[PDB]
Amino acid sequence: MVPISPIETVPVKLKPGMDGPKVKQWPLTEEKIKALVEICTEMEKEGKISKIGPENPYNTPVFACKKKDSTKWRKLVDFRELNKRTQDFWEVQLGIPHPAGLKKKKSVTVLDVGDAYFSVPLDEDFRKYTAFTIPSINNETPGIRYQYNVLPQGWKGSPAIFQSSMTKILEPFKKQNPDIVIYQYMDDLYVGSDLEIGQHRTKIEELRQHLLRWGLTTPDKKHQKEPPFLWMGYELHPDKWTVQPIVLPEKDSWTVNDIQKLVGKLNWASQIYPGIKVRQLSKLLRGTKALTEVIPLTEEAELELAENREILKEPVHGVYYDPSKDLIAEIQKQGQGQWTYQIYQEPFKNLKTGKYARMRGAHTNDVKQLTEAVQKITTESIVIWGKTPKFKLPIQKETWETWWTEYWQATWIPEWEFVNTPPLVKLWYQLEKEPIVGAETFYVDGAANRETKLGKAGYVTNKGRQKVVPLTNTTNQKTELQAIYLALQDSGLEVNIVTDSQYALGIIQAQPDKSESELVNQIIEQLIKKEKVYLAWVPAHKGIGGNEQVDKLVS
Amino acid sequence: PIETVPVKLKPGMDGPKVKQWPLTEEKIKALVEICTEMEKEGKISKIGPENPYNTPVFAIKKKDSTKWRKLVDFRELNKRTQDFWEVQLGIPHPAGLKKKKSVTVLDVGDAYFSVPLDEDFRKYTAFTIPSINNETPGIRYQYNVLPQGWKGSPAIFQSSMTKILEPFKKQNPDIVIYQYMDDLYVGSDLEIGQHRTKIEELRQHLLRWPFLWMGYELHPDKWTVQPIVLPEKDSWTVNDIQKLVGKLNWASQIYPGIKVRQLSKLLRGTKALTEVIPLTEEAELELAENREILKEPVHGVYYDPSKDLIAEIQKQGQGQWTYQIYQEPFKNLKTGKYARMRGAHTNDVKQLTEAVQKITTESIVIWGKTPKFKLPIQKETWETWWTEYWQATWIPEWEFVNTPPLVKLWYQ
DNA sequence: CAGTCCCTGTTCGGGCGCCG
DNA sequence: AACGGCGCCCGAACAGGGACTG
Ligand SMILES: Cc1cn([C@H]2C=C[C@@H](COP(=O)(O)OP(=O)(O)OP(=O)(O)O)O2)c(=O)[nH]c1=O
Ligand SMILES: [Mg+2]
Ligand SMILES: [Mg+2]
Repeated sequence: MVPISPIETVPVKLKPGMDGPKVKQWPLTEEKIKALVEICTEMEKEGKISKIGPENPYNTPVFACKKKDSTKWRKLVDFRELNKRTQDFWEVQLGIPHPAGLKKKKSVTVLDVGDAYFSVPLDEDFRKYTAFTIPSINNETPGIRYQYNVLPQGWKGSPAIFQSSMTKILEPFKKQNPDIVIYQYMDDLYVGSDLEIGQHRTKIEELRQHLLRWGLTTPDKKHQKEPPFLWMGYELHPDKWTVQPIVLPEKDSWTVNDIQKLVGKLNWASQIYPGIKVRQLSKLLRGTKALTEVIPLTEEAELELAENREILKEPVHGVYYDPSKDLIAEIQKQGQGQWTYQIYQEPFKNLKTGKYARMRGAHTNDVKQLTEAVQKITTESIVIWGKTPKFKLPIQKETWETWWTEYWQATWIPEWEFVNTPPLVKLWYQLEKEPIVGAETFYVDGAANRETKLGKAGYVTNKGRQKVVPLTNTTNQKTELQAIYLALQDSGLEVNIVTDSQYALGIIQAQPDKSESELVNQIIEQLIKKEKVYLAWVPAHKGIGGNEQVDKLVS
Repeated sequence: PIETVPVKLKPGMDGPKVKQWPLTEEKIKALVEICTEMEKEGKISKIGPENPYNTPVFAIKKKDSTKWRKLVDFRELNKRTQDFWEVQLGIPHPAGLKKKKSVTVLDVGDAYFSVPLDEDFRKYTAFTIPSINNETPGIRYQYNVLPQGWKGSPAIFQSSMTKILEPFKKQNPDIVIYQYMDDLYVGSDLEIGQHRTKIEELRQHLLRWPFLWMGYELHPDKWTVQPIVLPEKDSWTVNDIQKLVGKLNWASQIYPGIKVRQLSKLLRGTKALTEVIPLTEEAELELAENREILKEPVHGVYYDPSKDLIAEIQKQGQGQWTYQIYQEPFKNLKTGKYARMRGAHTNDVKQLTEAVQKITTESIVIWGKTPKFKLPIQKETWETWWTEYWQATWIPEWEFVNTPPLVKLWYQ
């Protein structure tokens, strides 16, 4: 006979055709034994845990770990086998709140529900599926087995049930206090208002007593009444916010798992520290698949790591969101496919920063990557503030106009303005739209044998110029690119090039300025040196123009 | 007082589990206000995290409308109940709707809120309202009545709809009425004054039983086709003929009688691209014959009601967008071109969005199906902006392609 | 006409950061 | 040695289209 808590229960079922967990316990140290027998006895008197007998043919091992910055221990249940047989839940936590999205509030209070999961009940018909034994001695007393009447920590349904139960309890209080903002993330509650400090504490105590009606306690241990508030890993001040101190390891010998932690903290630091790069550091995590393998730092990875540490020396901070002012996002090119950006409302008062350095596609250009950076910033801004910022981009309006009007794919950038901060983003060459009068016409082609991997590439021109180059360990696609490279090498500043390669033409028409292929990069270098290039395509094996003639040479 | 029509998913398929995407501030504030009223009216109810199903939701404004409309992306739930709105209770498509002079589209989705939904099926209509900056967890609901945007709603309401439209159809035997999703397509050959008058009579016929006041007008008799055309120049260069033979060779996949023998003979040798080549007597004959074949209709091209419709779109530049609707490759049921749409010369995504909506509207009128689109755009570009410009209450399927223009086939 | 290859794209799962 | 959320950068597995070979 246990009392039913005021919180409405959540009906939890299991996957059909499956039963409950039947896993043997794990032999643990005697230190954990004297730290769980006292918990199951206290929770038994408080109605949070009931004792069972032989009528419960289930069992689940448990373990305990020390809480961070607290004398109290934390109890966890290894429900990994129960999660495989429990119904799937749709998570109501859609993201992580960011302090740059917080508005200016006169008074701020951060609460913390004590015994979060241990205050929300479990489904009545589901408590039987949570069986676990607790031996008081490591090899003497068999230990009476208990069960759970609340949410266990470690179960895959505990977070979603708590987050949904907490919302239903706060819904009536928020309806009575519309002007009070309550950021609800797990058990921690961020409460802010524009009321006076005296009147603010009055509503805080009203909320503390409101939650107490459902058995939710807000102890004075984690009650924050004055800045700086530690919320979501940040330091919240009345007019600014900053990330909690980030410590980077400094080892003499670096391994794989050390760089993974190093790059991770730099990603977390790049949200407010402008100009952080992890290109050369992450480049060391390629190929090697041994987390305990020493990797020497390259000169590029060492200079990148040195510049990041100096950025973290000077203390930086972000500001809060003012809906009355516009959102501004400015991007800078950092080179090697690296982009950094700042989002702000007042000049030099950054709400947050960030970086985009994803390299998608074997061939691309700075305009494509700038477009991808804008899209990432847009979605990020819609998550945090619910609107798109006005962009300040290092690309001329004329350059952008030339690109998107002539590109075959739909592409667009929201309302933006040009900012003249080098390096400017530009197109490094422009393919002509019509054939060039007076320019030598090169008919290029390439063929390769599938078996021997041998091939040829060359050209014939209207002036009689001709070349055939034998190639070893190549492909049909490479010889077509090689043929175009030959025509660019052996032509004047203006040249018309005729190819039948849909592959090669498709790459070059997209005006790439960088490539994972050394051959394409050489072609790009030649295209930049030219003054006029016209690429034309004809179908292969049709007796068209000189394409038929060069086809005989390379095949 | 209405027995809930039992609805079952297709055998071997679970409910939809699609993540909600971020919403702008004005859309969240619109959906919160709409869902609060619907919950007060009992149309929807809040649910918990024990419902593992979810469907995206956002809000739109129709053309020239300042009122928000709740739009649910039921595309996943629809194709998981396909044997219902197509096999059990299907709606016949009238072939005469596309022949009418004027066709008005009426939003009748609000009538579906009067019929209850099967209790065992309400769990599949779950959606989640997000919050700005994740201030609060997601606010989950499920539908208690027939939801807008679900293909099962017009199927179940069809029995009720027929009784309502029965007196009007007897009054006007020449008017063709077709129902698709939340819309009602009303076509007639009457004059513009007579047509709009009869549309208002149908509106009053529905009132005696929030977007019924709107009426998007169509004119399928004015819809045009964009055939393949060949350039007509006074002089031809090597480059011109090389492009012509490449275009005709690709066109041979559609018209088998197209020849390029006499035209390829003009390119014998290794000539400069800008060299002017006069057309021989046989080349003029072969080019003139190919122009007539492009006017002839393609053999063995007809609509198969059991096959899906496919729509490809090409960005031609300067506000020009071409498209082809087909079920089998090179068997185009329709080819057209759009020009100077909204967003022309400034926004590719708004134009592409408009083109997709226009093509879908045509496909609903002609065949009663929405095609699956092959969009010439990057996935991330489309998924960032398309909801900003969507003005329809349905959503077609789409995929993303990248085909460089080796030869301008549909627009020289 | 199939069956491959070459090439390039997306998807996903795990590594890390961080929150509770 | 547990659960859920989000972000990044990584690689293996998979899909799809031109193009060549039997
Ligand atoms: C940090 C953490 C948390 N949780 C779950 C459990 C309760 C909520 C909040 O955890 P908590 O605030 O740190 O501890 P809590 O149970 O609330 O008890 P108190 O320390 O607040 O008194 O999230 C978890 O399952 N694993 C974890 O590692
Ligand atoms: Mg707590
Ligand atoms: Mg070739």
